[PDB]
Amino acid sequence: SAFLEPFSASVWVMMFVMLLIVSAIAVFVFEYFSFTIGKAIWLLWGLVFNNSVPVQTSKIMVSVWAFFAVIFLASYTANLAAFMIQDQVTGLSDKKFQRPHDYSPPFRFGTVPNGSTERNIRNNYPYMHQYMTKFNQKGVEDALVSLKTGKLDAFIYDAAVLNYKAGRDEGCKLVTIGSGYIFATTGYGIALQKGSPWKRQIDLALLQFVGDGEMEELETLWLLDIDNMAGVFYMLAAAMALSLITFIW
Amino acid sequence: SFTIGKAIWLLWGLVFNNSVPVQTTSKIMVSVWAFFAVIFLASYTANLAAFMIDQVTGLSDKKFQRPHDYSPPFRFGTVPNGSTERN
Amino acid sequence: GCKLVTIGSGYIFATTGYGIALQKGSPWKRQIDLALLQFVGDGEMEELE
Amino acid sequence: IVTIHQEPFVYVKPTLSDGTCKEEFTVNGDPVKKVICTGPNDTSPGSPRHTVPQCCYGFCIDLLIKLARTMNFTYEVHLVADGKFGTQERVNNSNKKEWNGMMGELLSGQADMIVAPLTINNERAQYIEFSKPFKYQGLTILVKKEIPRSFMQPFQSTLWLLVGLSVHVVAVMLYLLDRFSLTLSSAMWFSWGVLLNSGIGFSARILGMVWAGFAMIIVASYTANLAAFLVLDRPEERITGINDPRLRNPSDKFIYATVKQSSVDIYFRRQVELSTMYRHMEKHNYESAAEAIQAVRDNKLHAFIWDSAVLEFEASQKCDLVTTGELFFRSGFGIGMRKDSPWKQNVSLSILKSHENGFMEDLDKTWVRYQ
Amino acid sequence: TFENMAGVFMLVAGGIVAGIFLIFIEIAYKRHKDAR
Amino acid sequence: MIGEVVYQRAVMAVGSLTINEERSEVVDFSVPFVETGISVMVSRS
Ligand SMILES: *[C@@H]1O[C@H](CO)[C@@H](O[C@@H]2O[C@H](CO)[C@@H](O)[C@H](O)[C@H]2NC(C)=O)[C@H](O)[C@H]1NC(C)=O
Ligand SMILES: *[C@@H]1O[C@H](CO)[C@@H](O)[C@H](O)[C@H]1NC(C)=O
Ligand SMILES: *[C@@H]1O[C@H](CO)[C@@H](O)[C@H](O)[C@H]1NC(C)=O
Ligand SMILES: *[C@@H]1O[C@H](CO)[C@@H](O)[C@H](O)[C@H]1NC(C)=O
Repeated sequence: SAFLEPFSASVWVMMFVMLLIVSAIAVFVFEYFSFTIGKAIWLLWGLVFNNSVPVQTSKIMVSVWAFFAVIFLASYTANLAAFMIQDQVTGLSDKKFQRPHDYSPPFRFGTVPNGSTERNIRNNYPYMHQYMTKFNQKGVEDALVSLKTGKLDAFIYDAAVLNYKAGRDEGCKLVTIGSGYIFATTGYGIALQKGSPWKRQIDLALLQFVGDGEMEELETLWLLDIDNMAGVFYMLAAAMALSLITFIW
Repeated sequence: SFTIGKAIWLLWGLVFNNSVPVQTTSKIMVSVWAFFAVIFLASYTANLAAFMIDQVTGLSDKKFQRPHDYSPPFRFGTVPNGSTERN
Repeated sequence: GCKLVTIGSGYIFATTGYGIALQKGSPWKRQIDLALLQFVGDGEMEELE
Repeated sequence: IVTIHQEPFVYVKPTLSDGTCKEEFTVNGDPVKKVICTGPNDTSPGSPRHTVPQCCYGFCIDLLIKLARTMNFTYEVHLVADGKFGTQERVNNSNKKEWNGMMGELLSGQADMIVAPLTINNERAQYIEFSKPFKYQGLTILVKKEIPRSFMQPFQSTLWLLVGLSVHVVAVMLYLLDRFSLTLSSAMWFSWGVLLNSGIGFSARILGMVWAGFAMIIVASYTANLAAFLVLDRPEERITGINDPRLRNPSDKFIYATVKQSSVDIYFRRQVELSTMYRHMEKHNYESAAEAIQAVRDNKLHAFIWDSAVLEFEASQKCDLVTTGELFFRSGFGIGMRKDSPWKQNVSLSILKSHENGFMEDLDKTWVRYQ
Repeated sequence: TFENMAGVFMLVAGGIVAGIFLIFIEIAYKRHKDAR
Repeated sequence: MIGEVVYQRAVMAVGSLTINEERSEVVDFSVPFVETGISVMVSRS
């Protein structure tokens, strides 16, 4: 959104009611200590800015609220300055993969044939396999160059390889879908022979490596904002509404 | 109007927004100088915010040369039975 | 509290080294020197540092 | 004695018209000792090399004179004709490795004890017995200093049109309200006065109030954006040490290299962990450190790697280069002697005495501590 | 939105509600003294 | 440690000791591996 609650004032209720109550209190105290609406509202809305050209004992005690007004202005400025310092598919569960035809641009996915991904998608998405086979890549280089150019909307491949390519991508324009949204989380392991008298040692060696920190060590060293547009529209709408309210009298 | 009775006052009053005692056509275009004033003030404030984020480093210091001469006494202190005392 | 600070890094009065002391005329001087040079030239010294 | 031309340590400059060292005095007023050196002035191969007797002075010559006075030397200071340190290389009949440069001259008889930025290295110590280091100065990385760093709206410059339209609509609304209850430009002058404080001035009242309230919002947002732009402010970190992510992937856009087969090249060859990046510096090396730093100044080379005692001195002398990285491969200097030299113990004792006393500190103050 | 702004708002509200009450009697006393 | 090394009691001293004139005369030291020296550390706009 633009100039809405996510940008600032997420609750967007307490600040509004506070403004209303302080305006009412200021009007009431000004009336108690010339006009209920002809001067009180004018002063209340004119104290927020220093360019009060038509400004005219009672005002001395009223003016103490200008300190609160300027403190609020400074706090708002500081909050705006501080709150400007700084992946839609979210897996295959969304309708984009299930119903690619619902979107006007056709979806051109990617899977390397004769791999563990095209085999995986067969046993879970039977009809989607035919759609996947329409767009296939010779290897990973073709898929990456197509993604960079735009031939493929998305790429489906092994998580580790995609993460490595994203971490070493030129321009950082390639990224996976967050983390934890793996369609089928598995491992790599090391293949052996059935009944071979070596797995009982290989598994223990791998567990020792991952328990001694060797695995982590091996992994290391190897791999004007939009609010401005909305604010002017909002103020114009408010001004038009006020003009209509005044004219309807 | 006046050469210095109004021009100087306006020039020194436009530099701050809280100009209550501020008063045909030529002055209107000269009034845009407040834009430059506020822009310069904002730039200076931003630069200040950006930039706002012992001994003489050796044995030649006069404090080491004159420990008791200065008002604050010094104790120094070394670990005996080592090389610092010989040094 | 990180309340203790030295005088910079390059203001050492008598910049010397620790090294390892051997007996005078020991035959291990050459081997120790070569091993220390190898450690300094390789990443073992940086890892320990 | 054999020395290599390095600016912080060996100032190699031509002599006067007569052919002797020119008389110079330091800022403190003390005389500057100078020794005549007979090294070849020409550097490019193929030139008519001449062994002209230039004048050599700097940090190392003071230590050499101290050693001469403490041990009765008769030094001649014969500068190396090769003009390179040199560790290991071959040219023809590639079956054996021979030393070239100061090390080769020292090994093949000829020269003697070396007072130079020759560092302590493993293969160098295999054939040459050094002494106690007189300056450690672990080599660092030198980079070009960053040049000093939105007058209008930084982006989405439609704000001018938006505020103009707002001024026009509030002006026409004010005119209509006044008619229902001030001709051509009084309303726009009032709006400009509201935007830029100058003290120039019920439906019209509330309209003006809300317009003036919204007027300050734009300038407040502009000031907030200008203040918050301090986050990036360009000035990205150049290298920050060898063990950084950006040096793990060599790129032809960011070119850096060492000088020759010095201690830096030997260190890179020995540490075989990033050979893909280490091979990058091989193809665009420079003949000398002076040429390398001149290229860096001319923006030819983005980064340069050499001994810290040279890089920091050059950065202090010329305020356009800044070193990056704190320390790595802390290997000291040494007096490169021959294994048959009987002065090893006394040379080491003299070096230790100089370190213990203020002689080394005085030499650093008078030769490496500048503006 | 959080404790800081709510607390400062409560503090300034207490300040203004005390200030109006004190300034009323202050003005009354000033007028009485000037017009005894 | 130096006294133990000198009088045949030990043939090597891996402990952390500096290098000085008197130290280097009785026994011979190898190349240093850690840079040290005289410095001052003191406790604490
Ligand atoms: C190296 O230094 C030693 C000692 O400084 C020299 O040996 C002699 O030492 C005695 C005292 O221990 C002195 O009185 C002699 O004058 C020293 N000899 C000479 C010739 O000065 C040793 O000679 C020195 N070696 C060299 C090559 O200079
Ligand atoms: C995949 O295997 C089939 C086997 O029929 C083969 O025809 C095809 O060329 C293979 N594709 C790749 C990319 O290896
Ligand atoms: C060692 O230190 C103690 C106290 O610091 C001192 O009494 C003793 O004399 C020292 N040893 C020698 C040999 O001086
Ligand atoms: C060596 O120099 C010393 C000066 O300390 C002098 O006393 C001695 O006579 C000299 N010896 C020779 C052989 O020149």
